[PDB]
Amino acid sequence: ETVPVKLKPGMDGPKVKQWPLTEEKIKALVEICTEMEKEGKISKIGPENPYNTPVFAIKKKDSTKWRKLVDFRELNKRTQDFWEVQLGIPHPAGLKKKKSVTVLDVGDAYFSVPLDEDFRKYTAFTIPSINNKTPGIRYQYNVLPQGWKGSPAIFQSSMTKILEPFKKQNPDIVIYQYMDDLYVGSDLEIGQHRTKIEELRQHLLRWGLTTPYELHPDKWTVQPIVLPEKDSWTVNDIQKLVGKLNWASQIYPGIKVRQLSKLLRGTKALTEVIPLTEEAELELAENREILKEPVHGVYYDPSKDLIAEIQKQGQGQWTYQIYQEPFKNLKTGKYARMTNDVKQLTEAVQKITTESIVIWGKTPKFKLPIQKETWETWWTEYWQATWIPEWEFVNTPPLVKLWYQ
Amino acid sequence: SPIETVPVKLKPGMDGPKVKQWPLTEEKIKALVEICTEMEKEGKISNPYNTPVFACKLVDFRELNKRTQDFWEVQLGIPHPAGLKKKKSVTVLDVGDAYFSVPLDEDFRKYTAFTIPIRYQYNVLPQGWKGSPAIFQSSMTKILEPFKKQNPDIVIYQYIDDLYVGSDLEIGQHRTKIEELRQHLLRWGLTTPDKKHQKEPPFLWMGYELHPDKWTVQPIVLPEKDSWTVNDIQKLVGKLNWASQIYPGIKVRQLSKLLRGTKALTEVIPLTEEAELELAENREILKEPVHGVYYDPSKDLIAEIQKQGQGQWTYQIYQEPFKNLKTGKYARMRGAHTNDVKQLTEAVQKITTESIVIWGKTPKFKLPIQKETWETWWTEYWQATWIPEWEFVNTPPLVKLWYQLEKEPIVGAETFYVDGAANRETKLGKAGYVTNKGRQKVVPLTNTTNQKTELQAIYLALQDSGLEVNIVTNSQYALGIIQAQPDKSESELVNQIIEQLIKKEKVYLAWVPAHKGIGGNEQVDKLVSA
DNA sequence: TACCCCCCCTTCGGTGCTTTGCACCGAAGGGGGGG
Ligand SMILES: Cc1ccnc2c1NC(=O)c1cccnc1N2C1CC1
Repeated sequence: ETVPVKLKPGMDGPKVKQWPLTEEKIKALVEICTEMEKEGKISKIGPENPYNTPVFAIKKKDSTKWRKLVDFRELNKRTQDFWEVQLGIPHPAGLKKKKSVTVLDVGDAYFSVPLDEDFRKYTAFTIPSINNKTPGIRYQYNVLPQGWKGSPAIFQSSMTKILEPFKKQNPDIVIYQYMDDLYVGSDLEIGQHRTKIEELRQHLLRWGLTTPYELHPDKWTVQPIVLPEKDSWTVNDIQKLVGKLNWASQIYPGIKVRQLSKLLRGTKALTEVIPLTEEAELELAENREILKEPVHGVYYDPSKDLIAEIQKQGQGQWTYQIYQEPFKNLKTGKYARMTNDVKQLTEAVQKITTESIVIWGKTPKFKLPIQKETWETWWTEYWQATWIPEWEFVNTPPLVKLWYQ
Repeated sequence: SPIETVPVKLKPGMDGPKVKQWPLTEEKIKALVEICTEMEKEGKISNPYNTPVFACKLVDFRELNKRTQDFWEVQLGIPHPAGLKKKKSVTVLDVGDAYFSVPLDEDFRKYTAFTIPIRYQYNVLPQGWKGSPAIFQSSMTKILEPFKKQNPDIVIYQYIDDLYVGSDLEIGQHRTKIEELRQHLLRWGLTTPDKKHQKEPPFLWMGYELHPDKWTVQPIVLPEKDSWTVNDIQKLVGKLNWASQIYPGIKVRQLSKLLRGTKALTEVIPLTEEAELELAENREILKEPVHGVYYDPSKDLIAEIQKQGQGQWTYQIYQEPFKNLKTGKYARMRGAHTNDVKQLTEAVQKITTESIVIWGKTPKFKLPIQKETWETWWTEYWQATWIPEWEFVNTPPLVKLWYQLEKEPIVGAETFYVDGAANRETKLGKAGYVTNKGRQKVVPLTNTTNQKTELQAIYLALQDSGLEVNIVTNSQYALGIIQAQPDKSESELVNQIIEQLIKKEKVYLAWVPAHKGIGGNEQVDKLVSA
């Protein structure tokens, strides 16, 4: 049968415009959509349809063919009542200590189950044309979409039915599902992990889930903030370090800076060296000790939403902080590429959101340090994931950027 | 005639029309009644609500339009002529009474009800309706899909009623093929003039003269008035913006600078000599016509960028040198502080977006910048940006950063301690500073905000310093502004600060927290606050 | 006593830290091409 789907009480539909595409990512969309329609996946819709959502063509990891990707953020915001309240699932906390998790794609599995007739008038999209030469070919899904938050909810029953045998045979692994993605976590060696992965692939193929790459949550190390070390300190260095222990006072209650100011009482030139007094040295040692200890008074709250800031530290280095309440962080990272500039930001965004899914389970709302037009023009060219977070652009960060040196 | 009808419904929660009857005089009644009865007799047409009568010697509706199912627009964008490929033969066929041929839906036939002050219900799609263009275009493309499926080599564009068909077949062969196009359109009950009434090049479409081998903007006329009002200036600037797409080198910033501070549209404002020179040069470049060229798939797009000054950029997208395809200008002022590299970045991204929507592929830039300058800008900047693929053209003026801040302090240079404390209420501030060598200064200020004094304390320090200087500031606002490395600003104070910073051979800045008693910054508090 | 469309320009509001001022982006007005 078909599970009935409805939006919130008196909730409107997706009205979003499709911004232009390269001619290659339009030829590919035309070919893919003709192939999909010639065997019943999609059906052309008439002018009476008042709702539209964007569409893109990407290339998956280590592949050559193109893959359609339909943005569904607005529809997900409409539908959140149908998934969060109805089928709020629990998140397996044992997935954050797994030795190595593998990610597989199960979006193709959704290409058989039909969709509600009433709801089917919301998943409408259009492939655009070059130069507005012609009106765009429009379409809508018959089968369930891949990218909608309710589609996993609809397919969850069959997913549990298929996964009961494999889970019963071996309970060591942990199974998680987010959108088209399945995360499998095993405490097994990589050599036998590959054999287990291919066995799961065959098991999926037998029951009708055709599927054609590894994270290490044990190797994910948080990055504490650390002060520099030098034998001789000048006035400029003392001034730099003092204010950093003043901004950090808000983050950590145990950072005290009153004796590090004892070295700065009069107007002195920046270059001149200053010796370190005993009380100031004790204060510096105590502050370093507090900085070594982790953040205090923070705890994950699933009711609220996650926020992820990214800052550019130069020479292919980025920092990112995931939290929920200002000056109460839940994580801290450091991405590095040891290429392009937008490419690194795209890859960092993907890594941060994948980690957020693995630990917490909900992707954060990014605060990107990029031009909005530049992002919207370039983000598709380097995006290999099959899902899109929500992002807002931040005009200016505190200037010190104390997170790295 | 046998065209499938798209169903249409009204907006949920309400009903159809409720407009009252509109009786009028009997002079204009019959002149419309006879033709209405004729078009009823032809068979295209055959419930308390009714539609008021409109007489022209024409049916109008607003309540219906506002109480109708919302549609999704079919042609939101207009094809820029630059992207059209060079078709050897072009023909235009204007379909007549197109909205008469398109039928209506059974549900909405009841809702459509016109009653003269005799009542009829529209069995065909009416005109002047919100849903008319989408429905009509969908029906038209449904009709034309079989022909294009059967014949791939021709190209067809449908704009409202007119259809433009291009072909690479010979003139006799093109006429032959257009004959079957005419027959196919006639079969579906749509009229089309014969070969006697067909149009000839140049085709005047949406303000464009179109030829088989070149395109041009329709003759643009500029006003010639001894004095100009607000509306005349606005019309001027609009026409200049419209005409910039093919005529290189047009600036309209000066003219636009007059529209500020006034709101009345009937006022008269004398010009300025800068605006007079603008007009003179615009007329000089607009004196003789120029023409574009049609795109070729086998050639490589190139889009040069050049600077004019004060924030104007021009570009000339072309494929073969000295054979343009498009030109344009960028003059938007994004942000209260910016330099030339940021504006070059914005211009490049705007060009890429336009070339993607028009041509589908990104061109190969030729920017007026050096590789080292770009590199040193991007790596040291807080945000992220990428210019696709560019080569270097040595056409002055070039783009470069004027003053480079130093990462490390400077030996042998003075060290100023600046701040500023201005009362929010009395609007009296005090900008002062001290130096490690003992120099002290304090200046009263009238009618300034709590940030103005702190901002121009750095100006005081720079003015009273030498070539090498270190400055200590206790406000993040001024630090961020100066570190952004601006070249221009809304306020002239920042311009003064930039002018001072350009002179210095080596300048270094440093932030220090305030209101804590840190270093010598606590000393200047006694000089500026009390 | 209409709309709707794309573009370019100035002007007001609301919200965010860049704080009770300044900055920013989206919305409105006005022109251009119209159908
Ligand atoms: C108005 C218009 C819009 C879009 N395309 C065209 C036209 N009209 C032309 O006259 C035309 C001229 C040159 C090349 N293509 C043209 N054609 C195309 C169909 C061959």
